Parts: sequence; C-alpha cells; structure tokens
Amino acid sequence: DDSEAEERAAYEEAQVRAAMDGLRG
Amino acid sequence: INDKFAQFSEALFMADRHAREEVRQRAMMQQRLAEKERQQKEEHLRQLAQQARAERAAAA
Amino acid sequence: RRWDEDVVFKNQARGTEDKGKRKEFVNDLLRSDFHKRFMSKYVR
Amino acid sequence: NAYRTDVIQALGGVETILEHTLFKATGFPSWEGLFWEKSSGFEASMQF
Amino acid sequence: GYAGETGLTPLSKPRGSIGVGILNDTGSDDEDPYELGPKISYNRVI
Amino acid sequence: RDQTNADLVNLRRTIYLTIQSSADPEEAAHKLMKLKLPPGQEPELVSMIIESCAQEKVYSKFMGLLGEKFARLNRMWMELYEEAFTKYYNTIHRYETNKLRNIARFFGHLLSYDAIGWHVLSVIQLTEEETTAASRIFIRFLFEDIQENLGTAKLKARLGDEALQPYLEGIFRHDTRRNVTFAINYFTAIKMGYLTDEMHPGRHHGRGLGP
Amino acid sequence: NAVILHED
Amino acid sequence: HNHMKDGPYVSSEEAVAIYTTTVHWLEARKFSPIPFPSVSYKHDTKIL
Amino acid sequence: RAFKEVGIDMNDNYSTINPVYDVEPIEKISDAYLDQYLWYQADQRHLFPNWVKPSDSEVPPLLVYKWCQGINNLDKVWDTSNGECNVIIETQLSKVYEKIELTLLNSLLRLIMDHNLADYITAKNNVTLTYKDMSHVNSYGMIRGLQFSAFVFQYYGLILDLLILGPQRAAEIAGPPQSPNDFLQFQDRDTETRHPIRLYTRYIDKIWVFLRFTAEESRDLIQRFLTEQPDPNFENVIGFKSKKCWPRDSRMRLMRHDVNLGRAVFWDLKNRLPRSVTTIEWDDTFVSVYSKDNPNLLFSMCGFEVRILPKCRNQNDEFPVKDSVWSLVDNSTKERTAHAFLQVTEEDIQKFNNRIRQILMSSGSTTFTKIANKWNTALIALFTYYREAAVSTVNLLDTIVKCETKIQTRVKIGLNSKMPSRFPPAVFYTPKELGGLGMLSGSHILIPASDKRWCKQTDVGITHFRAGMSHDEETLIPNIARYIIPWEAEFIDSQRVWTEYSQKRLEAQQQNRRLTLEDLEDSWDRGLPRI
Repeated sequence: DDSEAEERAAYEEAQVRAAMDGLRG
Repeated sequence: INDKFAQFSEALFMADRHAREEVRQRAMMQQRLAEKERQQKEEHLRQLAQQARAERAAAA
Repeated sequence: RRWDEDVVFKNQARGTEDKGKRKEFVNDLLRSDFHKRFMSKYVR
Repeated sequence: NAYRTDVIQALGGVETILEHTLFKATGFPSWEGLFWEKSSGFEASMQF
Repeated sequence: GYAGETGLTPLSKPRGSIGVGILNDTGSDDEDPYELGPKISYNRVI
Repeated sequence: RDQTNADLVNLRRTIYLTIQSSADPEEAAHKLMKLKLPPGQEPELVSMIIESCAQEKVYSKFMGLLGEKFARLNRMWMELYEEAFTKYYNTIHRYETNKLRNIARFFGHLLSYDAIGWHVLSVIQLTEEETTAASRIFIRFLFEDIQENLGTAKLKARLGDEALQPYLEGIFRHDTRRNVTFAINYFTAIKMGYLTDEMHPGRHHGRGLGP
Repeated sequence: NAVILHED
Repeated sequence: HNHMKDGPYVSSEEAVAIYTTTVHWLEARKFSPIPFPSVSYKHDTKIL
Repeated sequence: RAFKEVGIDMNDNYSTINPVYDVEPIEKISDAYLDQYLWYQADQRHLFPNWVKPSDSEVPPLLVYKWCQGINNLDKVWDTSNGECNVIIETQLSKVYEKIELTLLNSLLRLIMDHNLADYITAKNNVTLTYKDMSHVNSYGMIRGLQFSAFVFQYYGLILDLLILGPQRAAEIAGPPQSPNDFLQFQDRDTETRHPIRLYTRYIDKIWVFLRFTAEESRDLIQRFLTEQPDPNFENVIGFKSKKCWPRDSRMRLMRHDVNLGRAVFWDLKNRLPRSVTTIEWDDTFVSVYSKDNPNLLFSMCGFEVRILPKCRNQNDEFPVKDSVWSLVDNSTKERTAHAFLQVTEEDIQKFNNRIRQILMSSGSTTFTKIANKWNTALIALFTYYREAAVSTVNLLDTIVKCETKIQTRVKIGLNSKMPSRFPPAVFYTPKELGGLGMLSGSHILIPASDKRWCKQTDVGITHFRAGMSHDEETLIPNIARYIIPWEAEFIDSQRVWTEYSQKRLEAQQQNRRLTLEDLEDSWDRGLPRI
C-alpha cells in the first residue's frame, strides 16, 4: 500500500545514502 | 556513604534548572526576532504593494 | 585565536607522571601493583 | 561456490575421488542419483 | 463475531554430508559452508 | 591425431589450476614459468591467462601484475602480448561488456607501466562504420584506465611526441574533417577534451565548404 | 579539596 | 565499596561543566528530545 | 524500577577474558524493544554526528579506506616545504565503562530523551551481579551486557568526543545541522584549514585523531611541553611508538622534533580528559609523525595496519611500491596521489590463532566433519575480512599453514595415525557431497599424480586410466584467497554501479514506475550495500 511504499522508499533512500556517502556532498 | 554525593546531586539539579531557564529565555528571545522579522517583511511587502498600485496609476 | 580555548578542561595531567618516586613493596598480592597490571592487561 | 568445482578439478575428477573410496564396493552403477543420510534412526532415537 | 487480535509473522526466512553426530550437532553448527545467511525471496520489481 | 585434443585441455587445466591457487602476483608467475612446455604453446598460455582475467567478476591487480611480470621478460612474450591485443581488438563482437572492462583494465595496466611498447595503438581507428558499441566502450575503459594510472600531464607528454606521430594517424586523424568532428564529439562526451588540442579547425582550409 | 581515584 | 566510601570521583564542577557542554551542543544542533513510545505509534509493531 | 539478579561469567579468548552478563528473559524483551526504539529515534533525530563509529553505512574495511581517502584529500597534506608536520594519534579511552557515574548518566540521558526512559536505563544499570557464590550490587559504572548499552555508550562517547574536540571544532567537523557534512569532509577549505585537528573518528572506545601543524604552532606546542615536562638527556626517544614489521629501510630513525611533537600531542590530548571520567594511557597509544625526515604515515584501524606513502616522495624511486597496495586518489585533480600499504596487525594474527586454538579445545570429543566445519568458518571469516592484507602479510600465511596443519593432525590423531602417505589431499579437500571432509584451504598444497588414476570394469577388459600422463606437473589445491574479490576493487565497483543505479532511477521514473529485474541483472551482485 502507500504506507508500505513510503517505508520501503525510506529504506531505499537509506541504502542509497549509505552507498553515496563520501563522494557527492 | 560520603557526603559529596549530596553535593554532587545538588549541583546537577541546580545546573539542570539553570540550563532550562537559559534555554527558555533564549527560545523566547528568538521568537521575538522571528515575529519582528516577519513584521518587517510584511511592511516591505506593503510598501511594494503601494508601489505596485503606483505602477497601476502609471498603467491607467 | 588560540586553538585550544573552547576546550572544557585544561591541565588534567599534572602529577600523573610523578609515579615512580621509589618502587614500593606491598605485602598483598591482591593489592600489589603487579596484580593490577595483570588484571588490567587480561580482563578486557 | 565455484571453489567446489575447481577443487574437484584439482583432485583428479569425480571418478578418481570416488575410486579412492568404497564407492565401487557398494554396487552403485553411477554417482548421480545418490544422497547421504545425516543420521540413522538409531542415532535420532538415542539423542535424548 | 470476534475477528480477534491479529498475530504477527517472523521477518522472512551428491546430496548431503556424512553428518556431525546427533549429540555433537548441538544446534546446526553446519550451515551452507560457502555463503552466509538463509536465501532471501526476491521481488521482481519495486 | 587428437580430435578431442586432450593435451590442449590438460595444459589449459594445469595453467588454470596454477593461477587459481597462488596468492601473490609473483607466486603465479614463478610456478607458471616453472611449468614444463612443448616447443610452442605460449600463445595458448597468453590466451588462457587473458581469458581467465576476463571471466572474473571484478578486475583485480593480481592478474594485471602477473601479465606485467610476463611482459618484462624477453621479446617473445611481449610480441605475443600485442598479438593478443590486436586479436582481441578485431574479435570483439560476441564478448560481454564486463569481460571487455576486465580486458581493458588489463591492457591499460600493460600500456601504462611500459609492459609492452606504445606502438600497437595504430590498430585503433576512429570511424563510424568500422566501430561497434563494444569497441567504443572498450576504448572508453582503456583510456579511462590509462588516465587513472598515469594522469593528465603524463598522457599529454606521451601523445605529444613527434616520434609517435606516424603511429597515431589512425586515432588523431588530420585528413577527413567528419572523422575529426566525430572525435571531437566523443572526446568531449567522455571528458577527454584536453587531449583534443593538437587539431585545429580554422587553419585546415582543405575542407573549407563554409565561409 | 582533591579527590583520590581508586587506582591511585 | 571504594566508590561508596571515597565519594563520586567526578567532582561537582566537572559534572556541571560536562552537563552544560552537552546542553550547549544539543541546543546548537536543535535536537528534538525522544518522546516516550506513545500508545498507538504504528511503527511499534515493526520495531517489535 | 527494581530489577532481578543478573548473572555474570567470563568468556575466554585466551589472551583476554571479557564479562558476559545473562539477563532475565522478559527484561531482555523489554530492553531489546527499547534498544531498537532508541536507535531508530536517534537516527531520525540526528543525534550522532559523522565521526561516531561504527555507522550502519560502512564495513570496517570501507571505514579504513574512507579514512585513508580523507587523509589524502586534505589541503597540502603531503607538502613539507615550510617545515610543517602531520601527527596521527590512535588511542583507547581507558576505563570508560568502569567510570560511569550513574547520576550524571541519568542527567545526560534525561537531556536527550524522556525521563521515564532515562530512569529505566539508570535503574537497569544498578543490579546485583552474581557468579556462583559471589554477589554484589553494581552501583558504579555501566553494564555492557544490556541490550541498549550500545546506544548509551555511543551517546556517552559522543560527550567525550565533545570534551576532546571542543564544541567549536566539533561543530565545524560535524557541519551545520541543516546540511551536516559527510565522513571526513568540510564545507570548504577555509573551515578545514582553520584548526590543527583535521580528522577525527571514534570506534566505540578507540579514537583516531589526525592533526596538521604549521611550523610556529608546532614550535609553540613543543615549547609548552618541554616547559611543563623537561627532559634534556634525550630520554624522550626511549619508549616511543613505531611499527617493527615494516622493512629495514621503510622505517626511518626518529629525530628530536618528531618524538617531541608526538609526546606533546599526546600530552595535550591527555590534558583535555578529566581522570575522574576517562583518560588515555601512553601504553595504549600509537603516534606517528609525517615530516620532512620520515615520509611515512602509520596507523592501524579495525585490524588493518596501514602505511601511507605519498607519490610526491618516490620521484627518484625511494621505495618499491609493488604489493597489495590501496591506490589513493585526489578528488581535486582526479589523479593518483598516494599509496596505502596494508598488513594484518599481529594482534589479529593472534586472534585467528586463538580462534583455531578454541576450536581444538572445544572439540576433542567431536566428529571430523565438525572440525572441518569450524575450520571452514574460521578461515572464511579471516579471508573475507582481510583479503589484500592477508595475502601481503607473511606472518599470517605462516600462521594459516600451521593452523591448517593442526586441524589435519587432529583428524589424523582421531583415526589413529599421523602417517602422511595414508592421507592424500583427497581425504581432506574433497567436497562433502562425495564424502570428503570439505575443508577449504589457504595453503600451497601440491597433489602428486598418483591421485589421478582410476579403474573401470568392462566386458572385454578392465581399463586402468592414468590421467595427466602428458604432464610432469602436479595440479595444485585451489587457494581460497583467489575466490574473494579484493576490497579496493569492490569499493570502486560499488561507487561505479551505484552511480549507474542513480542514473537508471532518474531516467526510469521519467518513464516506467518501477525498475525491472532485467536492466539490473548486469548490476546484480555489485555494491557494498549490494544492489
């Protein structure tokens, strides 16, 4: 549903910010 | 037990209260600037609105 | 600006290096300095 | 996983590895189609 | 008519070996030797 | 005759098991040159070592330094290495992209550290018809890896040599302007624009179609 | 007005 | 037993300085303090 | 607010023993919920800055790589023209768990969260510890065996980090609260250059601090140190810290200025910590100074012993630089600038040896397949954590060979005999499907060709095939280390394939709604947070 999609998107953003850490910002 | 414990606890409690007081003052001080800034911006907008009306006086 | 001026505590290590005035024997293997060295090395 | 294949290729192949053993003494024709039981019924009966 | 308090679920989850004995097994200290973890069920799309 | 050709697969198996069981990028070379050999299968050894580098999921410096160690021996291994380079350049069509990345990283290690001479690169040609996308990404990875290994000033001094000028006519074209503009578009596409400096559009009046 | 630490 | 007898080794001024340092740092980062886990708070079950 | 007895015992690692606390199960469920809730709410409310490690975004080898990159990306970090120096100091905050005052801990926990949670945590740390017939109430220090103790110690260590750095430098390193900096980055070069402390991290209780000193500030620091604690007999060199495993030329002599700056840095950092809370002892320290005299940067993080050599020192081929070497780049010029040389510290070679010794002492009354299983776990853990540095380190390879020999000897002694001809490699290294022990190997074990023949029975004859006759060369047992991708290449491919994923996400959301599982099959098993 929308709630599960929002939490899954939060997880995906967390994994991205764990992978992108150190190089863009 | 040693007496210092009481003194220890006393200091922390007073320090805690002091910190809260300071925070509250700073907090309320901040909001004063905030509302003042808002008023200033509103005043500027009002002045600009008047200028816009003056430009409308140039338009007609 | 001095680089160490926002530091909360200054000079916390005066008199710590003064250990070693005379190596002293304590007749307690539970309170001797060898036991303290041993049990700080091993029990981590 | 690939290690498994290579270590078989290191030891001379399945035919050599199985001919070190009693595979040919069991009457099994080919190595495919077999499995090992982890424990017999006697072992699981006596565990507790 | 009571549906009831709903229950939760656990968060996800040449054949064989000689064995480690039935007393020395303790609990499953013989996993997939190559790779960690139980295999995860995979969604096709997000 | 050997139609099943068991000797070839036995040599390939021993080379593969020798590489896949050493630790340091000198153990593999030491055992590999310790291996006995019939009068010629050194092309087979080079083919097997590059293929074993290509089949890896991720490139590692181990097999690159192994190839470098074979390339600082006598002339035969070196000439076999540019033969392998040309062969993999002209036979690129059916290979996957990650294998091409591994091959390009290996050959960038070879060219970047003087393992083979800087003269085979005349095989590289920049035209629309004779270049596929696989060769295009191979070229991208190869110059990106040589950029990583040496740097901007080192490649500027390398490609600016006048003694290398007849060997670089296949890459730095100066005869037909459409290929030059295509090279402009690509070298600006992958941020190699500082290397596109020896050319000059305005002073080339041979193709002056526009005033 | 100085404390005495346990290790000292 | 030695801590009970020989008092808190952290003196009162040291504890006060540490507390005020934490207070100034936490107000500088505008930290919102963690509430008690409320009655409803859906994420509870997932956290559980 | 009043809790049960907590059992206590010791776990023996043969070099250290640590206390293990056994808590009542229902309170364990309450503490596990509180632990998860506190970590989640601390993440969303941004309690912990970037230097608080271990973060949920790096494996420890990636942490060592990021630390090396953060060293290499600083402004003029490898320049020595004006006599400047670099000091990296690694040390361990001593007795932080023993010396937690529970009232002060209760106050600081009341600062960050609700007073009910703080009261529960402080009442939970005051319990009765019982071992056999011994029992005492723990009223001083924290209990490291509670579920939420990790969060509480990371918060207390954050406060200790504030005490070491100072609030201004901590705010500069962590960045503004609206847009905090990443790990070992600053907002601009002015913020980075302003203070001597350039880098900082704390892994639980071990702090790594990297300082850059110009000539005048280093002179003032050394002058203050010898003014406070003078030593005119050149006795400061006796007892300094340097690594012996690095070669006879790669390590150089330690002069007056380097040793004096190292001792001054340690003394200045020790002067910041109140001994009633914590301290850094000189025996747990390691200080290395990069100067005009020694062009080496030494540290050791999470068990990797790292030596950094900038490339603007091998201009005349000072050092070989041909190993399992991490190649450091600069993020400004996008070119290679320094090389990192990796070893496994001798403490972790000891940890692996102690793990194998634990295997051999817990398992005399166990099966052979159990010995091989436990050995496989230990070897796989070692090689998949260390990778490059395991291959480079000679002492580790010697230890691995001796421990594998001990495992095989345990199997042999189990049968009855230690006879080498009785045990081909095919007994041990055959996969477990074929009945073999399934051992994985990290040693150079050659297989003689007598294990490459087989008999076959047919109706017109019996064929005794002998494979490998055309070779006089033995096939070798496959090393495990050839099946594990090295860390540096894995990090590079992680960065590359995650930038690719962001690319396909951007041109996928302006098209379809969900990314498929066909466009990412090439990108399947890539990335440190695997895609």
